[PDB]
Amino acid sequence: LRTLNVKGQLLTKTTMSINNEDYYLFKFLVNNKSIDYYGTQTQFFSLINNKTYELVLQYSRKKLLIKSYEQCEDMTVCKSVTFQEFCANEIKSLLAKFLYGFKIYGSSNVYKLVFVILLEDNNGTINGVQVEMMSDFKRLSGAFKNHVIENENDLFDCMYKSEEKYFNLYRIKCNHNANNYKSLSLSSNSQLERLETDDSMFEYEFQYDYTVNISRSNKIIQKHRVTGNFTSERNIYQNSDRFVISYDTANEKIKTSIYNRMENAESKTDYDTSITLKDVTLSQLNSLIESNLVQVDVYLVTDPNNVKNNVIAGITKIEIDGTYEPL
DNA sequence: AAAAAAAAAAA
Repeated sequence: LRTLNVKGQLLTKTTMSINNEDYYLFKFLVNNKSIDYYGTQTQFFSLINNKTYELVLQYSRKKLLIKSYEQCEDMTVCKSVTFQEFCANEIKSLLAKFLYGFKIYGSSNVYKLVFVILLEDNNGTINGVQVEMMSDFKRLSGAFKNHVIENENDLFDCMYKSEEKYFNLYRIKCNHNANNYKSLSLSSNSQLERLETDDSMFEYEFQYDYTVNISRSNKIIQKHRVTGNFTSERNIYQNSDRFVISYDTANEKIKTSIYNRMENAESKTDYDTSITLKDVTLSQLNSLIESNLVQVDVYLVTDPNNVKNNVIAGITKIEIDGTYEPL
């Protein structure tokens, strides 16, 4: 059959079993595009992650296949980013400081990661800003280079031991919505590499101090270790339906809300059951905190000026076994 | 069929 000659960097290898047949597929980075190819078990085992290859491909059974490969060999990340590079929705490689990582409250699959980057005004000044990057479990598992994320506990463990550490963000997409909200996005070929600096880059720590979160409007995200009197009531108002929450961080009493809205494709019975399970699990949280059975972190969308529209972005339970439960 | 921030409610 006809053969295709390509060259590209491997990103991940996956095994999917469907209708009692196993398929080994490799995600390769060719010309800054993620292309999925098929292969055999020898391909699955011999090929290594994050390495370029010279591949020959045969088009068999309506599927591009890998026949032979040659292990070849081959980056620079921008230390900043401009407003216009966010406006154009460009694709960049940044140097960011990881801050927090949590599972969006009430979301089954999506996670949110908080970074500190250097934005640049048209005035030509670089300010360390706080940015949010949402993703799913699959992309987040396949994005951390040199880290094997199998289940959710591994993802949270990587998140917690990557906290306040520097990351090269390869081929991330700089979103910009209709309103002036700028976020980060994780594409198929996007990768996240942890530097393990050992504070080798410390003179720049002054630059990585934030006062504005550019993915939100005059709000930031802050992480609190609940040490005291957690409390959560539920209030169904005429329109809204929110958990009114108070708790006690080592510094401040905090008041907050978790707003509940029914999804379009969500039956009222399923929504009501899910919300009552959320309420039951929140009303048991203070009992677990007091008895030293869990340690709770709350990631909070706080307004630095007026604390009257606080919202809990996420909650994470660290259990005494070491397991992480994303409340 | 965008999605995601912002939303004290209720007189």
